[PDB]
Amino acid sequence: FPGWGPYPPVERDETSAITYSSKLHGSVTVRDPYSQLEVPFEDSEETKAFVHSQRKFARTYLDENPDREAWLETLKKSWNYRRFSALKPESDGHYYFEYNDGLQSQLSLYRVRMGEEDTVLTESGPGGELFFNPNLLSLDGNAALTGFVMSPCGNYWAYGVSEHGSDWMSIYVRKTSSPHLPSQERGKDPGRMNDKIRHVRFFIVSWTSDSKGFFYSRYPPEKGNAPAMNCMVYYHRIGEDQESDVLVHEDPEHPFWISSVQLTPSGRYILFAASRDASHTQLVKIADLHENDIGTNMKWKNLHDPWEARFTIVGDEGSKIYFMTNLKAKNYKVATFDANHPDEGLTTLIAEDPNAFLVSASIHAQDKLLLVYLRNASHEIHIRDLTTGKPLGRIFEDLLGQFMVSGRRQDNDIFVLFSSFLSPGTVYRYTFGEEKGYRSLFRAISIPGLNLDDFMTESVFYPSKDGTSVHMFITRPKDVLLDGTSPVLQYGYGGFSLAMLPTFSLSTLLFCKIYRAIYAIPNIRGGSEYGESWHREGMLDKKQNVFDDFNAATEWLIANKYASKDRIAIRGGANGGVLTTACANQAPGLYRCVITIEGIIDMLRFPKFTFGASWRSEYGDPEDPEDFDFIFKYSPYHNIPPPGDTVMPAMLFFTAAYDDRVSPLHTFKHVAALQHNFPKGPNPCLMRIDLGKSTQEMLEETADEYSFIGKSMGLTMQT
Amino acid sequence: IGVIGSV
Ligand code: NA
Ligand code: NA
Ligand code: NA
Ligand code: NA
Ligand code: NA
Ligand code: NA
Repeated sequence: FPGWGPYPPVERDETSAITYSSKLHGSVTVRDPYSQLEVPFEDSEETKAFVHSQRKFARTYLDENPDREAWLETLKKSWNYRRFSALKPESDGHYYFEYNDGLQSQLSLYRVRMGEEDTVLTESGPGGELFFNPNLLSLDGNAALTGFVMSPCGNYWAYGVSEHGSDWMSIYVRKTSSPHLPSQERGKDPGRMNDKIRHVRFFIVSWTSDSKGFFYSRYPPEKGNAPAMNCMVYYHRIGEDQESDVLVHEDPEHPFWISSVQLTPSGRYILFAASRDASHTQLVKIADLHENDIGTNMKWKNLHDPWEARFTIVGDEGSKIYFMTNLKAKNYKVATFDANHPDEGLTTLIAEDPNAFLVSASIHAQDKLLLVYLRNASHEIHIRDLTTGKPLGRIFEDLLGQFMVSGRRQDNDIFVLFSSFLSPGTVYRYTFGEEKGYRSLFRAISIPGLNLDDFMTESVFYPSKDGTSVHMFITRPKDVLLDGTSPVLQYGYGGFSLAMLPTFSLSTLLFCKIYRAIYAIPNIRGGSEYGESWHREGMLDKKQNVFDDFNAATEWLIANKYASKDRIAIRGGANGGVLTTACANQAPGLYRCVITIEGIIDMLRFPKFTFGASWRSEYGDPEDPEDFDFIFKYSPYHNIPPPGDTVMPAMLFFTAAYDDRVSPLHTFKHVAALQHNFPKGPNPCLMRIDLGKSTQEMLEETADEYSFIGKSMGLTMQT
Repeated sequence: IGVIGSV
């Protein structure tokens, strides 16, 4: 019997079942003996007993490994490096930039008068002026900034704060003349105005051009996991109580629908958008704010037929609005709408690129249209003439990674933050000119604890089960031998058109260095890496393609002697938890360790909790007889293998006790079912629970994850 | 656009 056992007991309800309609079988009665664990922690002693017993059990196993502390100290020392964003020009004639001196809980906002920016981000420190220090907001540094928008006048700054990481927030307002001071004690937000906008679940704030107020989306007053219902658009006037905010839109008929508004840069036109699922399709309306008082008494005109396409404002020129849209263009395009001829529809300005996903369109230096394409699992910046749509060439085409682009239509320059698996963040300045532009290196992030020249990222292609060519990035020390001995950390997502882009994580390079490991990112189907068709081949009845791509990546690494067959660790979060639990179910013999973060695992019950019903466009509708059949085949909660052909890998599940985005019940129920199916291991299945994440929490979680992988795969730390 | 589980 394994010395760490036995598992904490978990009450079973042997009578708890639901009957689902099935095209193949007529109906299927599914038993759920852990259905009680769907009741929130707050509302159930049973759920409390489970969380507390499972938490202590995991904490005992993890803290017994001395490498847990070794990892925490290694991570803490190495993470103590200065981090910053690109400069962002604002309407108060300051550049704003995020800064962390190394080990602060949260990023701080700094600023510098435009023209004095050559004095910031030096050996001496951030320079400029401290504007907003989120660390002041709470005692533990758990209250995070969820977003901010400066008023067009530059006198006001609207910002979102989530208390206790809870994914509910309040919106606050402060004067740009009221920066945080370094002398302020923690626990309070001094210098803010009385404005308090409660009951907000996502930050979307749009100021009017008069800087008198802003549109926002909120919910009825409410830790719980019931469906997110009755999203409403409100307009808040600066200085008033929230009780005075004017209702702009509700749709009582469709409580699951999410709604918001965006204004054109000029502030003249308002775009209403509703979504009814996670798909890139909207119900869309346009109002002319010059013709309307703000409220439910506004003259909405239809932009296009509902549920065919998504529309995002990218600019305006009087009555003409620039849209980034997927209308009959799944990889997105740029089209113009004339609000003066709404029946004439959209005119194409930039045609769909059939081999490249259009991620953003923005206007710079008056009439330069800057397009960011995703092609070959990395960003490309294309410059177009705004008037004709004519190509003016590429910039930064030598850099393969991702870009954050900063700059407005009225600015002749941009700041571009470049990053990859190996580049932690270089800020370039690009200055547009009469014929050609000028590129300069502004500032680079430097990591004192690590020699980036020791590492490489390989670009390879491998065939999946069905012969589809899949691209994979492989990060490793240059001096690791491909002799089939190296451990692997293999990370995937596969869904919702979300690309796994080259992304800097110091933690992952330290895993590669300390364990002589490879870090593998297969660009599996479900993402946008090769365009929207890459998502379509990895969703609904084709979700199995995602798991097969990931499995085939592992087999390819073993076959080509990158990795020992006995040291594969896999990792995945949210939708990525469908990936890790399905792959663990379908090929347990491939994997030695499985890390699941905030996992979606019950593919039948997901629609019943918070935002889950929106994911029916991705996974299918489990209450639909045809969809039920293909979902039930892989639903990881329902497909745990019998012991015997199966040695189950060691498995660590991360979750909070309350989480709005993925209800922790997915992890609660799956951990119980795994422990019950495999009561004697031999490899432990553990739930690591936390009762805008802080640096401290991220490192303590990373130290559990890495020390658990080390223990489970028999790795020695080679410091 | 939507509320998606990521990370
Ligand atoms: Na546990
Ligand atoms: Na809104
Ligand atoms: Na396949
Ligand atoms: Na993906
Ligand atoms: Na990374
Ligand atoms: Na796991």
